[PDB]
Amino acid sequence: PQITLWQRPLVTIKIGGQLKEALLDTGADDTVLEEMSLPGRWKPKMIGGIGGFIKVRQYDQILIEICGHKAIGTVLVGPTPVNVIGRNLLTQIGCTLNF
Amino acid sequence: PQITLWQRPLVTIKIGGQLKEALLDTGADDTVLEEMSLPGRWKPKMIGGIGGFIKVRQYDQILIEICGHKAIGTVLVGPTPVNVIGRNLLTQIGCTLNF
Ligand SMILES: Nc1ccc(S(=O)(=O)N(Cc2ccccc2)[C@H]2CNC[C@@H]2N(Cc2ccccc2)S(=O)(=O)c2ccc(N)cc2)cc1
Ligand SMILES: [Cl-]
Repeated sequence: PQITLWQRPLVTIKIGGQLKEALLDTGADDTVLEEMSLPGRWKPKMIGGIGGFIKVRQYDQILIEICGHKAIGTVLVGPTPVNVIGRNLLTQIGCTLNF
Repeated sequence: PQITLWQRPLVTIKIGGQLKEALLDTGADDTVLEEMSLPGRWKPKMIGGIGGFIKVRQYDQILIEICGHKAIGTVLVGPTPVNVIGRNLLTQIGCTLNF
């Protein structure tokens, strides 16, 4: 698909058996989602932007489906105001910026 | 161009006759640049980042070149972690996401 930026590029994802909406975000180094349970080990991390930093839990090697694409990656889980798909997983689906 | 996401999509921009590095950010609705001088009057704007909402200065109809492409639009100025080119100007340069 070619996705326009007239509007936020929102997509549906499946993770931990759950369907969530998330923003395809080239400015995000990492994928970050609102509070949820994920299997496996995790470690704490801090991520920041305008407004400051939040604490998240870093889960590695998590399977996600994004637009029919199956991908594997790191997911940060915490009190974020917006679910985003970051570069770590956009690369895995072959996503590029084009102009 | 076609820009992959293994590394941050940083490009060169020109504004006020100066070259700066900025991040192409499909998660940012709006372009926000580091503190700088711009002509004209500005208006208040609130923008929401991961740590919360902050006040920034809004300048409209500003000339800005992004990776060689000419744009004229709204440029926000404030304590952003990095210069980000948001959807308002990525649309102007004809940028899309593709996979
Ligand atoms: N590692 C890492 C660091 C930060 C984040 S993020 O701040 O949540 N995040 C997602 C987001 C926030 C708010 C609204 C919509 C999307 C970043 C990335 N896309 C926009 C946002 N930001 C730009 C950024 C932040 C840190 C490093 C490099 C760039 S931001 O400063 O919150 C921001 C928000 C809105 C606008 N107009 C401009 C900027 C995610 C992963
Ligand atoms: Cl590639």
